[PDB]
This record gives sequence, structure tokens and C-alpha cells, in this order.
Amino acid sequence: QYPIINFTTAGATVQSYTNFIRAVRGRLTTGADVRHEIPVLPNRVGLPINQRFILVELSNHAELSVTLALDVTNAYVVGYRAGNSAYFFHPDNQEDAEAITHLFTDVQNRYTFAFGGNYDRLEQLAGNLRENIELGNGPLEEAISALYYYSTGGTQLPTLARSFIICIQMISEAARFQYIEGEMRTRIRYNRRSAPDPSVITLENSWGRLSTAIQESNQGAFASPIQLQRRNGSKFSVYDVSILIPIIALMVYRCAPPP
Amino acid sequence: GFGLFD
Repeated sequence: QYPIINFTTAGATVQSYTNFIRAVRGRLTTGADVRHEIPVLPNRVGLPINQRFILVELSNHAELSVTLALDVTNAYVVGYRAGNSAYFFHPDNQEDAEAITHLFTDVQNRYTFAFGGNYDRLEQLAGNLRENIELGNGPLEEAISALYYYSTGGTQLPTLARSFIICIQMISEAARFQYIEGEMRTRIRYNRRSAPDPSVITLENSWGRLSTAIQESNQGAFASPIQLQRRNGSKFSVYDVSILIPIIALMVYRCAPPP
Repeated sequence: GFGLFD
């Protein structure tokens, strides 16, 4: 079985959430590849199937549990299991379609959605943009329930899509970015639920580009600046990896490190 | 080092 990390929203604290995100990062990366102090996820090329996924078992105060599957190559959610049913996002290619056959192999009912898990598509289905979907422990608690009840007709598709958006940001994006982990820690600390501000949204949108810019940099210096947003929506440019070391925790593999 | 975004 793939590695399993457990988290519950029931009585969650800053520390329990922090322990969780740190454990997820530890199972996503091996320590083999660290560039400018930033870990790089395993290269998909040649990655054995037995090392391809990790599992995040989420429980809530309602005593419901679901298990998300994350791809180690990008830290993103590929599907989930609840009881006797499992659901997978539409795969991008045949290799990924084959790979997900190795997940939740004893589940009685397996389904693949016709839609992918990218935000553009999930927002369309949810009927809301990320800027209008609240995040926090309550939202996560609710998301777990919604995912749990999908197979029995209890959850409408827009609510399912919204629930994925919540889970992906609070787990995948938090694993990818200390900054986003921090944003979720704050919501937990004060029991606040609020939508992500522009700084969070723009970081999420830029993860792939930041990964490439860092890995292809000249001694850390970007050939082309990357524009991000502040919390108030104002734009600024990033010219160097240095300022991102406290912000980005994981990068997708883009190229081999230079000699 | 999050002051970057404030």
C-alpha cells in the first residue's frame, strides 16, 4: 500500500495542521533534489508505479472519512475513495490513466469523472471562482462530508466541485507553499473562514512557472521576471529565487540541475 | 518572510 497520512478537522489546531502538512511534504519528496534550499518533487520520467502516489486520510467531527490520492510528481489530488466507491479526475494521458488503476484496487465501484481537477474547470462546475469560496477548518469539515455523501446522491455537482477546490488548496497548495500553509494556519488559529486573497490565488496560478524559473535561473537570477500580487491586489515582480525561499516549499521537476 | 505580500 502507498504511504498514508492522517488528518482530522475535528479539534484541529495550528500545530496539528502544521504536523500534517510537514508529514505530507516528507512523503512527497525524498531529499535527493534540493535547489536553492527548495525541494524538488520526483521526476515523473522513469518513476516506478509503487512510488507514484501518497494517500491522505481525512476525517471530520461528523465521524466521516475520505481518502484522497496525491500524485508525488506534482502534489495534486488525482481522486478519492469513500467507503465502497472511488472517483478519479479525468486523466491527461494514457500513462496517467494506467497509473490510477493502481489506486484503491479493492474498491467495489470505480468511476472516472469526464472533467479534470484543474481550477478553471472546477470553478465552472462549482459556479464560483476561488475568490468567492471560503477556506478554513469549517470549509474543510464540510468538504469532507460532501465528498463522503456524493455516491448516495446527497451532494450536487456544484457542491462536489466546490469541495474539491477547498481540499486541493488546503492540502496540495499548502504542501507546495509555506505561505499558503501559513494562510490556513491563521484561519485555524482564529476559527475564521475566508476566501483566498489575490496573493494566494496568484501564487497557486504561478506554481509551475515559478518552478521553471527557479530551475532554469542563472545562479538564482531569473531571465524574465515573474509578476505576483500582494494581498491588496497590487502587482510586483520577482527577479530571483532568494525572496521565494520562505514562500515555496516544493517544486515540480522541470530540468536537471546544472553542474 | 511573508512581508513580501503585505
